[PDB]
Amino acid sequence: GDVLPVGEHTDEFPELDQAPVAAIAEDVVELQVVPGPRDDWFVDPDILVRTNWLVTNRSDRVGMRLVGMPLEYRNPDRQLPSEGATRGAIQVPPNGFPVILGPDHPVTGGYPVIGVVTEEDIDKLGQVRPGQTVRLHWAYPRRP
Amino acid sequence: RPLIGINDGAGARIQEGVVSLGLYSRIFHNNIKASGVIPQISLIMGAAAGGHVYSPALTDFVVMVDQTSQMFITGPDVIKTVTGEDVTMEELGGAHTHMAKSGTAHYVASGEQDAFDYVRDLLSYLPPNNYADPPLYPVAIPEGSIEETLTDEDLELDTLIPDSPNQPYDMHEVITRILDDDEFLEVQAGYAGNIVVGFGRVEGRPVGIVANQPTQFAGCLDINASEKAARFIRTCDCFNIPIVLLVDVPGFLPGTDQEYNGIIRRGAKLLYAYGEATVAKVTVITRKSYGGAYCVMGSKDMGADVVVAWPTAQIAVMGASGAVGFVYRQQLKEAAKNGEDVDALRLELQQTYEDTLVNPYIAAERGYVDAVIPPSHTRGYVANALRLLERKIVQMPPKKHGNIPL
Amino acid sequence: QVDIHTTAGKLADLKRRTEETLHPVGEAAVDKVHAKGKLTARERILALLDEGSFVELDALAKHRSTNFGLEKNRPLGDGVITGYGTIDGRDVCIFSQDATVFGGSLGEVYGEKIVKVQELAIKTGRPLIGINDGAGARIQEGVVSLGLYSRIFHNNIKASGVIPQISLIMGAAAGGHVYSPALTDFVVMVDQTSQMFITGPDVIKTVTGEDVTMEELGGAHTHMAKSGTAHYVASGEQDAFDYVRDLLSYLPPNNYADPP
Amino acid sequence: YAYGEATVAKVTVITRKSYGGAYCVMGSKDMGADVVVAWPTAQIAVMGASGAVGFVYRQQLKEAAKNGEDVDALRLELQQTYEDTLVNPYIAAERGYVDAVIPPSHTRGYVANALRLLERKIVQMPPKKHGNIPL
Amino acid sequence: RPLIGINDGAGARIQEGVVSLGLYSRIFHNNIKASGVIPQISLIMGAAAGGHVYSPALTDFVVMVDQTSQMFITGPDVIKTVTGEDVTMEELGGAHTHMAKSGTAHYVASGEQDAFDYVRDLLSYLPPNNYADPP
Amino acid sequence: YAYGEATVAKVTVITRKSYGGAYCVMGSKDMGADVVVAWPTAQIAVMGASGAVGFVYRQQLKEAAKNGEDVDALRLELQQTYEDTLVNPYIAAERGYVDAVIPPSHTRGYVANALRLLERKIVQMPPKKHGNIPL
Amino acid sequence: DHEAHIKVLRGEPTPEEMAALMAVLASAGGGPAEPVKKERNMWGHPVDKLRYSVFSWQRVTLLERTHMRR
Amino acid sequence: APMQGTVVKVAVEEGQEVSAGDLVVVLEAMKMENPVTAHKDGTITGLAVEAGAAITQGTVIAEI
Amino acid sequence: GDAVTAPMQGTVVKVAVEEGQEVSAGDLVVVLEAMKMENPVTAHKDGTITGLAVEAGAAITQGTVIAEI
Ligand SMILES: CCC(=O)SCCNC(=O)CCNC(=O)[C@H](O)C(C)(C)COP(=O)(O)OP(=O)(O)OC[C@H]1O[C@@H](n2cnc3c(N)ncnc32)[C@H](O)[C@@H]1OP(=O)(O)O
Ligand SMILES: CCC(=O)SCCNC(=O)CCNC(=O)[C@H](O)C(C)(C)COP(=O)(O)OP(=O)(O)OC[C@H]1O[C@@H](n2cnc3c(N)ncnc32)[C@H](O)[C@@H]1OP(=O)(O)O
Ligand SMILES: CCC(=O)SCCNC(=O)CCNC(=O)[C@H](O)C(C)(C)COP(=O)(O)OP(=O)(O)OC[C@H]1O[C@@H](n2cnc3c(N)ncnc32)[C@H](O)[C@@H]1OP(=O)(O)O
Ligand SMILES: *C(=O)CCCC[C@@H]1SC[C@@H]2NC(=O)N[C@@H]21
Repeated sequence: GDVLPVGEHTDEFPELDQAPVAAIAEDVVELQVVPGPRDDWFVDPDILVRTNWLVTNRSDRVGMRLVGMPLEYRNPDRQLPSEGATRGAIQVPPNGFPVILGPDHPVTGGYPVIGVVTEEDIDKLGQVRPGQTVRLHWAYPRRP
Repeated sequence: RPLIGINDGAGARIQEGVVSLGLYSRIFHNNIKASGVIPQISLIMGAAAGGHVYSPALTDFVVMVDQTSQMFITGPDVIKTVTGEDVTMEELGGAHTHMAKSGTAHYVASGEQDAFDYVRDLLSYLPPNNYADPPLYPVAIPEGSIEETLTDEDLELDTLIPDSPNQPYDMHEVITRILDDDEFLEVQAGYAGNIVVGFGRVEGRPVGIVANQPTQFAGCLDINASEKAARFIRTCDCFNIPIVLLVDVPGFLPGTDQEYNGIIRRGAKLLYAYGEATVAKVTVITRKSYGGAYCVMGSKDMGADVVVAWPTAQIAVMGASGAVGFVYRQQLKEAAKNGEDVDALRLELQQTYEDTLVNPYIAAERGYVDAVIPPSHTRGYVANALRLLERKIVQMPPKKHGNIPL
Repeated sequence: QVDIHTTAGKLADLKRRTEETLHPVGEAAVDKVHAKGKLTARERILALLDEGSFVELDALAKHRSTNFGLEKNRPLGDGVITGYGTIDGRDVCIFSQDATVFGGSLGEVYGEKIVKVQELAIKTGRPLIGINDGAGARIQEGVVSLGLYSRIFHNNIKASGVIPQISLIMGAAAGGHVYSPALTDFVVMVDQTSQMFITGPDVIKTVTGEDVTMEELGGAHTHMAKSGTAHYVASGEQDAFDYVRDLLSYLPPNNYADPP
Repeated sequence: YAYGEATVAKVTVITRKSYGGAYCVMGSKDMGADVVVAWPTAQIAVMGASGAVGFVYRQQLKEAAKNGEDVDALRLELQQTYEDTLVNPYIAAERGYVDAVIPPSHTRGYVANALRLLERKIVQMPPKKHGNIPL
Repeated sequence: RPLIGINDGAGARIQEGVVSLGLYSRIFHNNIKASGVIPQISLIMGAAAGGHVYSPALTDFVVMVDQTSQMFITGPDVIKTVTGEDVTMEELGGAHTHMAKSGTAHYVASGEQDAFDYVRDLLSYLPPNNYADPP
Repeated sequence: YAYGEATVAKVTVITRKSYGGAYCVMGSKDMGADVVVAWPTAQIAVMGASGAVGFVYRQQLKEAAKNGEDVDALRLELQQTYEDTLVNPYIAAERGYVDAVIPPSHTRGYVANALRLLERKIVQMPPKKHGNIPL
Repeated sequence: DHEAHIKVLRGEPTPEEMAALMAVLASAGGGPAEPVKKERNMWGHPVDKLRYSVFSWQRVTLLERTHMRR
Repeated sequence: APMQGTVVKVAVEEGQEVSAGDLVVVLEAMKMENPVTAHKDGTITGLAVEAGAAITQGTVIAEI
Repeated sequence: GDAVTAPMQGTVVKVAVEEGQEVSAGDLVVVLEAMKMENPVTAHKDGTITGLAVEAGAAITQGTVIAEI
């Protein structure tokens, strides 16, 4: 029963009947991740790209919560000074399961960002449903 | 006689000298000689490294096993040394990589037995060589007219096409209904899914199907589909297998990525393959065939032998939305100056253009479509046409070989 | 009517157009043809070919001319019926000219349709039957029709000695219509209802003063006993088709086949 | 037959009339004339205007008589209109049945140049043992 | 004998409709027949759009003029509507893009006279047909 | 495919490296190069000596590492012995995969001789409609 | 007599069971396989589609052989 | 079930008659409780799901 | 059924839970390495781990029962 107004249109007119678009993947989604900045916090960060992550039912517009091989902190008692965050940043809360921030993410985060999905791929996160598999690859060589 | 190679190997045996490279050169030169003479099939069932990869590439069909086989020229350790890219051998050369990305594999078997079963299926369609007759199965042709012999499975085609020109449908619903037993051996099923290519039979005759798939990129042609279909067509033409095209193409896939990667140079491959091919070539047009993609997908002057269209076909230079902007730019300027309801005028003009010209009947009037048929007629029409066209003589200027755009 | 913006409605419209291809100038002209006792161009094909074997090409074609008001009347098929089918189970390509549409005179699209079935026959190596009944070139279209006549004659010369070509003459062939038969291998005429002549009695009278009927000038008896151009003179259209099926029973499909 | 069969270089120069079926016989383009040139005086038509205007403008030229008009003059005006419009090389040139319309003096140059271009030809015909020319 | 096309473009004439597509199909079929038989050269000297681009692609050599010729299948505004990227005709399809990126061009001339010079140079090496010897 | 198919005269001049599969692609003798010559500086090998020695001497390079020896200096000594033994034109000349090893100045002489003699090559492929180049 | 007959190698049926066997086998038996009117028609035979070098021996041992073999 | 989620409530009895617009089940998913609403009057036949069970999209909750 | 079963033939690189631990649907049970990739196995129902029959470093066949409930 909500009523939505339709705005006044510009003078331009629709000149194309349809756009071809690549079909959205049904299960395994593969993403290109820029490494770090806090990838040195972990005992073995390449588990991030070696793991078939599974998307949990907790995923929403604030963030997508994965399960997989736990990531191990190099110093598990180390606290992080809270820092700015962005859509597609892959946080690793101290339980070791990654979270990929969505559009409604808080402006600053409390957990180390192990990587960020490239702008090429962030919008694919917008379509991944719970129960899909995710694979990650480093967008360029991670070296400390 | 067909040659089957089963390939595993860590490339050249490094302790043997350049002799091993001489033997590679001889094996490659034989694959080139045999190219288009005998069916060549490569099974890859392990890591094929270095020179082991180029013989498969020169053979006609590549079958891989989905986790136990890889192909790569340069190993992960050299890639790491030269670029820093830390990659597993499966990510580098795996069967999924060579299907979905590189386009090299033709099939990805779930196991070795499944790979052998697919290779036997392939061999069952091919003749032993480019001059022997193809292996027809015995099929008894029923008597009476095409309209007298419609099955209920044919009548399921009359309701297939969605009413909206833009709602997609699975083209396999056509392919499996016009092929015998619904039997269809798809080739490169995982690669460039906007075009479907593969073998079937029509009244026992082997045929190659090439069909636009509306469910991917709305059926547009792109670089990968153009190469997928071009080599399949040239493989059928080597071995005298008739081709049947199912056309439903809105155009080429727009984008700067396609332009910068060479859609002009590599789309011209499918023109070359179809114009060169001298087998029987039947086109069935289902919905769209626009612009240059009409030329590519089996146009009459590209030497399509029989072209039939369904009532839902749409053969036009471009979609009416784009065409009206040229064809009536005068009236649209006058209406803009007069401050008229320009959008309502554009809708009136567009619906007039669609009703008048975006249909099969203009191409039928000009003889580019030999008949417009009820969709259910398609199986009978295609079979009857292949039976007419089973022998062709076509004159071509004498040449050493063509110069297909690479 | 079913909404044309729907798939079922587009199929109903195709069925409507196909129905309109059976009588493109109205049933009254088919009734005139039957009152004259001749078959229609379609019935000639369906009587010659084996039942249900006829597959029609370019059924929905319409002429493109706008000279002298032709754009006001665009009959479907453009006055010729073209296709293929079987005689005694062997495939043949066929065309049959319809004297009800512009007198059967050859236009541009008419010629393109004949050229199409010629090229199909030459390609596939199958006999070609032509049924001829047309008042020459369609004068309103001008020289385009002469270019189509040249293209048809050139295809008859290409096919000459490659595939068996048979011509049935079943009405008045005037002007250019006479040479394609003369280039084919066998000409079968019907003894009182067909003629061939290059130019008609009125021109012959004007130039020479000879006064002559079309029947004496170019009838089937004249072209048998005098000119030597006809190979059979059938008592009627069924007898002509029976002679054509007899002829085809002796001939191979092409010069690279053995006689059956 | 002989002209359509011949595969040597075939050049056609059209001077004055080329009417009807005799245009088809005498070196028409679609009979495989390699180069067709016409002089300005060429007249390419289905038939002479006096015959065509008896067939076009039919009914119109008889309702003129039923209205009592001087159809004997009207038919001459229709003839002049038909000849001025259609009985010339340019309709065939517009259809590309004549490859060039040339000043008559150009004929020797065009013929020599055409023959020099056409001195080598490949033309391919269906395979046959021999033709069946009308005897 | 060699065939030179000086392609300029703007695609199919939209008012004429499907006949322009059938004529494109015929032109492409002849480019394929001629492929490997006679040397084919395409000079691009304007915005070759749509159907105009496949014929050059089927010819043997494509010479483009640097700042003043373009090739693309589909224009920047349809690209903008689908892909959202803004691009100019020059960036999308200029001679630099078809040399360095797409690999479709064989030469990028500094001007039309330089393009003609390069075409004459090519022809100086190529024979008239595959049955002839190189000069 | 293009090189193996080509039936014109084919000459190869090797100047430094020709390693691995690129030896095969760049005009190897068994691919049907008509004349192969190499400069004194040519280096024809299955792979570069670094990569080759690490593989061929796996036994010694593991054993020395378990002994804790100067494996790096051992690798340099083995690599030098391999480069001096096998990475030269002479093993290919011994196999006859290079027809002559020549002073570089002789290159134009050998090329011109070959091109003058091979202007007609009496060579053929198995009959085919066409090949099936990987596309 | 030198025809190859059907043998009931084991069993001893009655004439009714013989008749049933024969009527089954006789109506199962294949029809006109290898048909009597397999005409020759060399139009567009694949051997004519191949490119042959002007000196190719296959012009003798394939092309001419295939046309002339009867 | 319009999505994968956990059946936090099943709101009706086996065989129970239901009216269009009543609730059959509630699924936790998307960090949100999603109600499942009956689209027609009928009888809840063979209620195949248990409270706290996880289920996958497109599974039948009941026939209607 | 109440059995958690291995979806693939692989090696147990990490056991995440112990018997009598409470678990909720979608909690991690074990990780299997195969083909150089590591894959989670997760609880299908709320309950508590019983019948635990695998250990880190065990290579297990496809369909191996890991635990119940
Ligand atoms: C142009 C082609 C070239 O240049 S070949 C250069 C690359 N060849 C290589 O040897 C390195 C790349 N790949 C490998 O060799 C790997 O072994 C591959 C094929 C990927 C498989 O690895 P994996 O299954 O672990 O085998 P491995 O390394 O333990 O070797 C097993 C036995 O095979 C042998 N082997 C292997 N490759 C070669 C070769 N190219 N030439 C000669 N021998 C080779 C190994 O020496 C070993 O034999 P052994 O156990 O030492 O008796
Ligand atoms: C190749 C060089 C040429 O110019 S050859 C041109 C030949 N012209 C003619 O013969 C004129 C046609 N008049 C005739 O009498 C013919 O010989 C025919 C039709 C064969 C005699 O048959 P008949 O049974 O007497 O019929 P009809 O003449 O009464 O038929 C009149 C209807 O046919 C039409 N028709 C006829 N010929 C043409 C023609 N060439 N071009 C255009 N229309 C033609 C008449 O217009 C008339 O049709 P309608 O009733 O007016 O709709
Ligand atoms: C299968 C082929 C297709 O689908 S082509 C479909 C799209 N056709 C195009 O318009 C080509 C792409 N368009 C462009 O990017 C530019 O407009 C092109 C044509 C390349 C260059 O035009 P430009 O130099 O800007 O001139 P302009 O836009 O002022 O137009 C000048 C006159 O040319 C005409 N014109 C142009 N293209 C066409 C065409 N395809 N069909 C018909 N007419 C065309 C314009 O109407 C205009 O005529 P006028 O001078 O305004 O009377
Ligand atoms: C849902 O579980 C995703 C939560 C993502 C936002 C919250 S806010 C408080 C924590 N701090 C942070 O950076 N992300 C977490």
